[PDB]
Amino acid sequence: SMEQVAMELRLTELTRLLRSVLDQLQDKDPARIFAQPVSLKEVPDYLDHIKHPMDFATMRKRLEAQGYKNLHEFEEDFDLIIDNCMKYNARDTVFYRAAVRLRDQGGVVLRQARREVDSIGLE
Ligand SMILES: CN1C(=O)CCc2cc(N)ccc21
Repeated sequence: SMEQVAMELRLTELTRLLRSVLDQLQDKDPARIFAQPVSLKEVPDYLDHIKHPMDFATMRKRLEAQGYKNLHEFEEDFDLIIDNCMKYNARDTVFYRAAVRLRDQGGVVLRQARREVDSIGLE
């Protein structure tokens, strides 16, 4: 149907915008601390602490499969990256502090992204 194609175009456009957002957020992690999943080989107790791991590579996989239906779902995953890190690591660590900086700087990006998603009407 034509309506289905139109919806898929909207999702494709949302995916394009989120790809831009993802690139901007990842730039606020210059250390690449959040680039990949935490290694369960190197950190074997991680899943005892963190029930829903997340990282930028995993987000990118879901994004390219057009697996984010709206901005809220995307933000949920970004918040997992930050929140997981701030629980597993103590305040006085390079990991926790990287998460705080990513949260603070990323908030600016996500604030305007919400306006753009609403404005263009991608949901
Ligand atoms: C994000 N993160 C942690 O939360 C602590 C465990 C860890 C190890 C390595 N190698 C990179 C990142 C992390």
